[PDB]
Amino acid sequence: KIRIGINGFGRIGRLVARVVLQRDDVELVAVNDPFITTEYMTYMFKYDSVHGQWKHNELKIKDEKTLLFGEKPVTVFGIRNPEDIPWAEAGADYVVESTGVFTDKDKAAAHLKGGAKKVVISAPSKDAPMFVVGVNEHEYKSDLDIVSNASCTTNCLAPLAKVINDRFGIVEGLMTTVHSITATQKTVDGPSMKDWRGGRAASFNIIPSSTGAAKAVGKVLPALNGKLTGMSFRVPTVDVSVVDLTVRLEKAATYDEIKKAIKEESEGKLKGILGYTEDDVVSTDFVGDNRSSIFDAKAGIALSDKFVKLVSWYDNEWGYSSRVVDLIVHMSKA
Amino acid sequence: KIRIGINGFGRIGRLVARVVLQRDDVELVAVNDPFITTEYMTYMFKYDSVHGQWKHNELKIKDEKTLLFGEKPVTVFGIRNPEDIPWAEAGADYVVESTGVFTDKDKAAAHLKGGAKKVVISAPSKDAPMFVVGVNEHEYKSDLDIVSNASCTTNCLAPLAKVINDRFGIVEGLMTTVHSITATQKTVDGPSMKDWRGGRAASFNIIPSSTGAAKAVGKVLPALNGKLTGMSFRVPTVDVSVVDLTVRLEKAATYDEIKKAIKEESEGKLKGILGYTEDDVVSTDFVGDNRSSIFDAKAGIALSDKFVKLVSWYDNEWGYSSRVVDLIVHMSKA
Amino acid sequence: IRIGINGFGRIGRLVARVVLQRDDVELVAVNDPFITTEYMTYMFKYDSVHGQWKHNELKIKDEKTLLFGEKPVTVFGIRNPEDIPWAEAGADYVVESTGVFTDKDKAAAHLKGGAKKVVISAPSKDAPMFVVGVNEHEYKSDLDIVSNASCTTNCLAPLAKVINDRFGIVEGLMTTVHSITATQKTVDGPSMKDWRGGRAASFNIIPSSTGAAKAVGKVLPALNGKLTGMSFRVPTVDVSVVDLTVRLEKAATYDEIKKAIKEESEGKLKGILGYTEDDVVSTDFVGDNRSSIFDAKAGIALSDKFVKLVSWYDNEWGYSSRVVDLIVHMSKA
Amino acid sequence: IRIGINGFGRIGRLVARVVLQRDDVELVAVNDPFITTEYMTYMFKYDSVHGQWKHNELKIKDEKTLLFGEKPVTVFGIRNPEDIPWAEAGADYVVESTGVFTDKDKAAAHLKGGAKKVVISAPSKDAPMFVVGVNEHEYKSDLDIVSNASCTTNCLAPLAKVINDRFGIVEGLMTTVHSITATQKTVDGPSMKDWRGGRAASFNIIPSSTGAAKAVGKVLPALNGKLTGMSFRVPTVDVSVVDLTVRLEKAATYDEIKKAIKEESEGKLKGILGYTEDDVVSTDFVGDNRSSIFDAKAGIALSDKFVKLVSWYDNEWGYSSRVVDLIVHMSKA
Ligand SMILES: NC(=O)c1ccc[n+]([C@@H]2O[C@H](COP(=O)([O-])OP(=O)(O)OC[C@H]3O[C@@H](n4cnc5c(N)ncnc54)[C@H](O)[C@@H]3O)[C@@H](O)[C@H]2O)c1
Ligand SMILES: NC(=O)c1ccc[n+]([C@@H]2O[C@H](COP(=O)([O-])OP(=O)(O)OC[C@H]3O[C@@H](n4cnc5c(N)ncnc54)[C@H](O)[C@@H]3O)[C@@H](O)[C@H]2O)c1
Ligand SMILES: NC(=O)c1ccc[n+]([C@@H]2O[C@H](COP(=O)([O-])OP(=O)(O)OC[C@H]3O[C@@H](n4cnc5c(N)ncnc54)[C@H](O)[C@@H]3O)[C@@H](O)[C@H]2O)c1
Ligand SMILES: NC(=O)c1ccc[n+]([C@@H]2O[C@H](COP(=O)([O-])OP(=O)(O)OC[C@H]3O[C@@H](n4cnc5c(N)ncnc54)[C@H](O)[C@@H]3O)[C@@H](O)[C@H]2O)c1
Ligand SMILES: *SC[C@H](NC(=O)CC[C@@H](N)C(=O)O)C(=O)NCC(=O)O
Ligand SMILES: *SC[C@H](NC(=O)CC[C@@H](N)C(=O)O)C(=O)NCC(=O)O
Ligand SMILES: *SC[C@H](NC(=O)CC[C@@H](N)C(=O)O)C(=O)NCC(=O)O
Ligand SMILES: *SC[C@H](NC(=O)CC[C@@H](N)C(=O)O)C(=O)NCC(=O)O
Repeated sequence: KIRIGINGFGRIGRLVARVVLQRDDVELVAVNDPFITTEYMTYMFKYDSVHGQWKHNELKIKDEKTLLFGEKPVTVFGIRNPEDIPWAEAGADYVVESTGVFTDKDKAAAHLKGGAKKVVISAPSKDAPMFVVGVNEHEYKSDLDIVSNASCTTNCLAPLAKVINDRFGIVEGLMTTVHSITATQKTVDGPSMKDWRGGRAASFNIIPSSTGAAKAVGKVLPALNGKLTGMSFRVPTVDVSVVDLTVRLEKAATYDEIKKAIKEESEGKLKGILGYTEDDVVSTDFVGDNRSSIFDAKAGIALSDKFVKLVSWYDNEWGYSSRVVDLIVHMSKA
Repeated sequence: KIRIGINGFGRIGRLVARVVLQRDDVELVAVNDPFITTEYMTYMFKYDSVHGQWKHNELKIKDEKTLLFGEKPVTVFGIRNPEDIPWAEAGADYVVESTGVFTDKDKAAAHLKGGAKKVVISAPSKDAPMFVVGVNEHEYKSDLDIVSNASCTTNCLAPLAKVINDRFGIVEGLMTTVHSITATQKTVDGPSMKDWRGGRAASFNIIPSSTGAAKAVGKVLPALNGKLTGMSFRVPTVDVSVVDLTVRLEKAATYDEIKKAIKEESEGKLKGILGYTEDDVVSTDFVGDNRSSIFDAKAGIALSDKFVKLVSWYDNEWGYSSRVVDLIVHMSKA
Repeated sequence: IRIGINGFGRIGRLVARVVLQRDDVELVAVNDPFITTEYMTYMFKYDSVHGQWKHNELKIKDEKTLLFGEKPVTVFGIRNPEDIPWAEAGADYVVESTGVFTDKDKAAAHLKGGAKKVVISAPSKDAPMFVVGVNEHEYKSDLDIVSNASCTTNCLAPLAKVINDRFGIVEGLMTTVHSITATQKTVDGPSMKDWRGGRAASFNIIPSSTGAAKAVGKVLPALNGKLTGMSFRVPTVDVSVVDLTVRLEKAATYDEIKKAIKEESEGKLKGILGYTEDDVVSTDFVGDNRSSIFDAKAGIALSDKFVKLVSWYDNEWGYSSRVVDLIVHMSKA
Repeated sequence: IRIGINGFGRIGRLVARVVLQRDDVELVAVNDPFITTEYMTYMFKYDSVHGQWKHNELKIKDEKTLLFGEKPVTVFGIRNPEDIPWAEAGADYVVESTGVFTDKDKAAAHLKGGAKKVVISAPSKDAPMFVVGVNEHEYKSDLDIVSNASCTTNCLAPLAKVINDRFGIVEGLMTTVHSITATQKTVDGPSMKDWRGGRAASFNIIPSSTGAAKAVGKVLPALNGKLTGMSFRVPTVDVSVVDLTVRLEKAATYDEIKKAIKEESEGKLKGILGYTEDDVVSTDFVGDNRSSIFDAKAGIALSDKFVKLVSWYDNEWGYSSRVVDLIVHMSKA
C-alpha cells in the first residue's frame, strides 16, 4: 500500500530506509543517489559506524538497477536532477527528500513531475509546510502536494516546549543545542564559505553555529511563534544531541511539579514521542532511541518557580528518521 | 622577592609553574607531588599535549631533591600530607593548592604549619575566601591567612556578568557551560561514585554534570548573590570551554549596545581579563589565551532588548593559571 | 555452572553480560569494593559501547542482592580477595577481572574464599595460559588457578597457529593498533609505570607495550622466540587490530593464504577465527564476539615468503566471550 | 625567490606560513576559486593545529591583494590552472597544493600561466620525485615540473636510506599510523574511490592505502621492489608515525642501529632525520619541522637481522617545510 522511494542515500536516507524496512505498514520501492553505486549502496546500508550492522535482509541482483532487501525488490536511481527520475515507473507515492539541496517548497515540487504523489522534506524549509509529529501533524490536509518534517532540533524542542506552555505558558525562552557533528562539517580546517566556523576541524573543536530550531517551534506551533530563539554548539560526537532550553513561565510551578507534568504527558498524548527519565544518562544512552525527545529530569535546574532551565535529549539521526515515517503514515490516512 | 612553591604538579600546577617561570616578579621555589618523581617532573613539564613543548630552561640535578630551571633551582617534595612539607626550609611564602583534595578553609591551613605565609587554593572552596582577579581581588585584606582563586568557570562568568549587571542590571540568569574534559573523568566507563555520569567514557560522550560556578558569582559579587544558577556539559575536548549565559535585564539595551559596552570595558578596567572579539572563532582559537574571559559577539543572540543570551570563551587551564599568579601579586602588594 | 566476578570493570561487566545471556552457565556473585550494589545496576545497565541491556536486572535488598529475572547474585564490597566468601553464596568459578591480582599466588585468595577454580582476566607471570581454540585442550582439572591471556594474544594466536601450521613462520614482528582502556588518562597525568600512558589518551597516538607476541610461544611452543612486537594506542572507545609481519618457511601466494584462513574460518576455528573480504572498519566489530577476524583486503605481501596480515578483535567483547568459553571447557573435565 | 600557491588548503596555507616567515624566499600570489580573499585572511590567521599567527597579513583592496606587513600577494579565484597569470604578478615557482592536478601534463598548465617551475604538493604518476636530504641533488634545471612526494615518503626515505646504507635491507614491510586528512568524512558518506575512506573518520581505525613504500625505490633505486606497505588512519588532527619492519643484510644490534641513526641525525641528515630517546607522543611533534624523527625507545628487534623501527612525522608541517626547502634547492641551479 504505502510505496516509498528515497532521494539521497545519506545519513538520514539510509536510516529511514532501515526504519521502513522493518515495518509492515510501509514499504521501500526506490532509492536515488547519483553519487552511490548500487553495489556501494549495499555496503553503505549494511555497515554503520553509529547504529551497527543490519540484522535482516540485504543483497543486490541486477547488473546495476535492482537490490534485493530480503525478497522485496528496491529500485535504484543514479539521477542528478529530481524531475528526471521516473518516480512512478517504480511505484513511489512518497518520496523522501533526504538530499539537503532541494529544501524549498518549489524545489521539492520537482519530484511530482517524475510521477510522485507526495514528497516529504527531511530538513526544514523556507516555505514548504512544516509538521512535527505529535504536536501539529494533525493540521496536515490532503490537498498538500509537498510537506516538510522540520529539523531534528525542532522535533525535540516543540513537543517539550508545548507541555510547558500548555500547562504553565511560556513568556520568553532562549535555547542552546549542543549538537553532534554532521555531514556538512569537515574533518580538518577547510572551506565552508557560508558558515566560516563550520569549516574548522569538526572532531577537535567546539563550534558555535546557528540553528533556527526555535522560531520554527512557532511556524508549527503558532501559539509560541516569535517567542523563542537560540543558537547551537557543534561538538565532537558522532550522534545524539541535547537541547538546553531556558524559559520564564507566566504561571508559577515547582521543579517537581513540572517534572510530574512531563511524566504525565510522557504516558499520554505524547507517548513514544516525548519521553521521561530520571537516570544519570549520557550521550551514548540514546543511540537508537526512536523517540523525538526524552526529558532529562536530573540534568536541569530552576532559578525561580517561573524561570527554569530544562534539558532534553534526542538522537538527531535515528529518532528523526523514525518521525519522517510516522508522518508519512499520518498523511496516508488523513 | 615573591618565592613560590606548588602543591600538586597536575594540569594547573605545571601550567601555573610555566606562567611563573617566565615572569620576573614571581619565582619558583618548590614543588610537592607524592606521585611524581623528580626525573618524572621534568618529562611532565617539558612535554605537553595541549600547550606544547617548553621554549626556556629545564634540567634536573641532585639525585632526587633539586631541579634546575635555567639556573634557578627549584625544590621537589614527595610528601603525602600538607603539614609534613617544610615549606619554609625552601623559601615558600605562597603555596599553590593545586592538588584538589585539600580544598576547604581548614584543609589548606595545613600548609602554614610547614612554615608558609599564605596559600592560594586553585579550586573554589566551601569556606576559604574567594576572589576573581579584576572583579573583587580588591576586597582582599592582608590579615587573610588563606585564600581561594575560585574556578575557571567563575573566572569567566563573573567579569562578563559584572559589566552586564553594572550598566543594565541582571534580574535573573541561567547559565550553561559546555566544558572540556578534565583529570576527574575516565577514558572508558568506570566508577565515579560521587558523580555517576562522570564515570562514563569522557571522550565519546556528552556528559551532563554540575558546577556551582553561578551562585559563587555572588559569593564574590554579593550584588549578584542568589541571582544566577547553572549546569555544565562535559564534551570531548582536551582544553578550552565556553559559557552560555541567559539573563533578563531590568534596563533595556540592544545587542549592539551591549556589544559596544563590552568592547568599552574590554579596553578599560577589565583589559587583559575580559576580552572582546567579533570573529568566527572556535574552540582551538583560545588555547594559550591568558585572559579570564573573551566575549564572542557573533555567537550570542537576543530575544528581547531585556532578555539576551551571551557567549564567552575561556581556556580553563591556561587563563585560570594566569589568574592565580595575577592574584598572588595583588596580595604581595596589598 | 556457578560463576562469580571479581571487579565489575569493563571486562567484568561484559563477562557478566555473556553469562547472564547464555544458559549453560549462570552468575552467582559479584565483588567490587568501589561500586555499591545500586551502582552496579546503573553501570551494568548503561554502556557507552555495547548499549543498554535488553533483559532485566534490578536491586532487591539494601546492599546484598540483585535480581536478573528472579535469580540472586549476591554483592560483595570486599577490598582483598581471601575475604570473599565464594562458598557462602556457592560460586565455584571466579573471574579475576580486577587487574591487580595477576599473580598465581595473589589470585589463589579465591580458593580460600571457598572457590574451586579461578580464571585470570589477563596474562599472568606465573599462571598457565590458554587461548581457547588453540590450546584450551591442555587444561587439567588439578590446576586450581588459571589465565585466559590477553585480547591481543587471543587475536594473534589463532592467526599465528594457522599461518605456521600450513606454511611455517620463521620470524615475526607484530604491531597492534589498539583502543584506549581504563589504564589511560583523560589528560596528561601521572603514570609512572608507563610514562607515555599518562598522556591524554584521546588526542594522541601513544606507543605502548605488549607481551602478546612473546606470549604466543608460552601457549604455542612451536614458535617460542619467533615473534615479538609493540603497540599503538589510538583515540577509539573499543576494537583493535593486529598488524603481523611474517617470514614464511614455505612459499605461498596471498590468495592461497586467504583461502587457507577461509578454510580454518569455516572449519574447526569457526567462531574463533573469522574471515572477511569487506571494506571493514573498527566500528564494524563492536559486539563481534570472535577471537580474531581476518581483514583480507587490508593486508599485503612483499614476496611469497614475506607478508603482512591484518586481523581484528573487539578487546572487550570477544575476550570476555572467550573467558566463559574457557570456564565451560574446564567444567567438562 | 617568488612563490605562488595553488590551493589554500592545509598544505597550501602551511607552506604559506613557511615562506612568509623565512627570508630567502617570498610569497607573490595565491589562487583558490573556493575561497574569497577575505576568507583566506580568516583561514590563514586561524588554525586548529598550529595556532594563530604571530605576525600580520590583512586585506587591502576589494578582492585582489592582501598585505603581510606591506607586501602584495595577489589573489586569484580561477578554477583551472592554465588560466592563472603567474607571470602577470610575477610568480616564478608554483606550489600545486590542490591535490587534483598531480599529473605532469595537468600541472603543466602553470607554465602557460607564465611560471618557470612547478612543485607538486604530492606524489605523481609521471613527475620526477625528490625527497630533500636523500635525492634532492638529482634535480636538473631543465626539468620544468616536479613533485616532492608524500609526507609518508619523506619520513620513510631518510630512515630507509640510513638503514640500508649501513646494514642493507633485504625486504621491508611498512605500516603507518596516520592522522586524518581533508579527504576523509565527518560521518559515513560516499567515497567511491576509497570505500573505507567514507566512514566516520574520528570514530574509526580505518585501513587505507599507501604508495610511499613502493615510492622509496622511485627515488632510491637501490631498494626498488624491496619495500611495500599499508596505512591506518586514526582519529587525530595531525602527526603520524611509520612502523617499519626490516630484514637486514648485515647483522647489527639495536643499540648499534640507535647510534647509527644518531650519527646521521647529528651529521648530514640534520634537520631532516631527528633522533629521540624520550617517551614521546604524537602531540610532541605538532610543529616539528623535520622530515622524520626516530623513536628509539618505541621500536623493537626480534633478531640482529630482523627489527622494527618507529619514526615520527608531522604530515602537515614537516612536509611543507620540505616543499620550500626543495624550491630553494632548485633556485640554486
Ligand atoms: N544528519 C542528521 O542528523 C539530520 C537530521 C535531521 C535532518 N537532516 C537533514 O536532512 C538532509 C540530509 O541530511 P544527511 O545528514 O542525511 O546528509 P548526508 O550528507 O548524510 O546525505 C546526503 C546524501 O544525499 C546524496 N545526494 C547528494 N546530492 C544528491 C542529489 N542531487 N540527488 C539525490 N541524492 C543526492 C549524497 O550522496 C548523500 O548520500 C539535510 O537537509 C539535513 O539538514 C539531517
Ligand atoms: N584542570 C583544570 O582545567 C582546572 C582549572 C581550574 C581549577 N582547577 C582545580 O584545580 C585543582 C587541580 O586541578 P587539575 O586539573 O590540576 O587536577 P590534576 O589531576 O591535573 O592535578 C592533580 C595533581 O596533584 C597531584 N597530587 C595528588 N595528590 C596530591 C597530594 N596529596 N599532595 C600533593 N600533590 C598531589 C597529582 O599527582 C596530580 O599531578 C582541582 O581542584 C580543580 O578543580 C582545575
Ligand atoms: N579493557 C580491555 O579491553 C581488556 C581486555 C581484556 C583483558 N583486560 C584485562 O582485564 C583486567 C581488567 O580490565 P578492565 O578494562 O575491566 O579494567 P577496569 O578498570 O574497567 O576494571 C577493574 C575493576 O575492578 C575493580 N576492583 C579494583 N580492586 C578490586 C578488588 N580488590 N576487588 C574487587 N574488584 C576490584 C574496580 O572497581 C574496577 O571496576 C585488566 O587486567 C586488563 O588488563 C582488559
Ligand atoms: N594534508 C596532509 O597532511 C598532506 C601532507 C602532504 C601532502 N598532502 C597532499 O597535498 C595535497 C593537498 O592536501 P591538503 O591536505 O592541503 O588538501 P586540502 O583540501 O586541505 O587543500 C586543497 C585546497 O585546494 C583548493 N582547490 C581545489 N581546486 C582548486 C583549483 N582548481 N585551483 C586552486 N585551488 C583549488 C581547495 O579549495 C582546497 O583549499 C593533496 O594532494 C595531498 O595528498 C597532504
Ligand atoms: S539534526 C536536524 C538538522 N539541523 C541541523 O543539524 C542544524 C543544527 C544547527 N543548530 C547546528 O549547527 O548545530 C536539519 O533538519 N537540517 C536543517 C539545516 O540546518 O540545514
Ligand atoms: S575549570 C574550573 C574547575 N571547575 C570544573 O572543571 C568543574 C566544571 C563543572 N561545571 C563541569 O563538570 O563541567 C575548578 O576550579 N574545580 C572545582 C571543582 O569542580 O571541583
Ligand atoms: S586488552 C588485554 C589486556 N592487554 C593489554 O592491555 C595490552 C593491549 C596491548 N595491545 C597494548 O598495549 O595496547 C590484558 O588482558 N592485560 C594485560 C596485562 O597487563 O596483564
Ligand atoms: S600525507 C601525504 C599525502 N599522502 C597520503 O595522503 C598518504 C597518507 C598515507 N600514509 C595514508 O594513506 O594514510 C600526499 O602527498 N598525497 C598522496 C597522493 O594521493 O598523491
